[PDB]
Amino acid sequence: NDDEDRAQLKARLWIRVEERLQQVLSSEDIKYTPRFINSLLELAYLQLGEMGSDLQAFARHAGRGVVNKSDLMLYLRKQPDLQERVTQ
Amino acid sequence: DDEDRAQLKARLWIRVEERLQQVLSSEDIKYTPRFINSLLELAYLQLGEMGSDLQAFARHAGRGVVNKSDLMLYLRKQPDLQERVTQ
Amino acid sequence: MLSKEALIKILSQNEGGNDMKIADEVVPMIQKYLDIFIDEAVLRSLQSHKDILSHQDLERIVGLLLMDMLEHH
Amino acid sequence: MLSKEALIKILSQNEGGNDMKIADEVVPMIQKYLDIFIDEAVLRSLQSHKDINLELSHQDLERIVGLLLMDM
Repeated sequence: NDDEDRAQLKARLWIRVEERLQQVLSSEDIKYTPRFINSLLELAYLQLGEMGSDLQAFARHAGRGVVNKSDLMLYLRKQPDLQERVTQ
Repeated sequence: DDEDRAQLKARLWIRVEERLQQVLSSEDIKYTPRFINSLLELAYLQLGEMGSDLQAFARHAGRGVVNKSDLMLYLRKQPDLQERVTQ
Repeated sequence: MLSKEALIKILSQNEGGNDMKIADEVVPMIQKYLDIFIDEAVLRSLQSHKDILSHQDLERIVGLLLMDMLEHH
Repeated sequence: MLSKEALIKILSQNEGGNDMKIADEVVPMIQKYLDIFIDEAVLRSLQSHKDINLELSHQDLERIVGLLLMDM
């Protein structure tokens, strides 16, 4: 029941990654392999896990059971650029 | 306030030197002046990064005072250090 | 864009039982972080082959992406 | 061991008018962290100098500290 969830997650993530490749590229007919996108998908999945772990620890730190903007802002405290772009 | 950096580093060197001579079994192996300088700056800057994080974590929790949970959060990914630092 | 409840499950991948909860406000922000992260990964990958897209392209730029991203400056 | 006075001032280097406030039981935890930090730096620097190759520099430490820079 949980293996099916994981697989559909990685599948839907894979679709967003595809939608991102095609836009960002093009304008410059470019090559990319099924192994490249697969690796990117995996990396984006883990990266999301890493961040989620942090946000959860940050919400908990303040005694909340729900992740805040302030949690995201804290996670991105050393990244004023991401802080700006991610806002709207 | 570059004058404060020099005054505080001099203090830092006292313990740094103690530790250099310590695990050295009191004078056995040489250190260059560059190595001493680098270690000092590294110690001084890391303490500054951590303090800054400790303060942000305390403020995130709506406190004005840094407490144990802040340090533990800072050390979240190093369970061994968390223990060592309390023992 | 992507989903809203799928992000929750991916963000929670490392935690035990019940999924984490996220403010409606923060969902679009994580969505943007994701897109940026993918965009950065591709452009850096593409700049790596143009200098010097394979499994190797991504691998060459990966260490720096993570330092620069989720993290610092 | 690094006096509580210095430590608080060093931890506060990057901000504020007045220094940060730290609970009493946390100060000796940071003092110990500091002892560990410099002990790791040195002992790793020593080990690096042995792997590649009595006298340590710029370079034994540089080699041991990660992709952190804090300068350039």
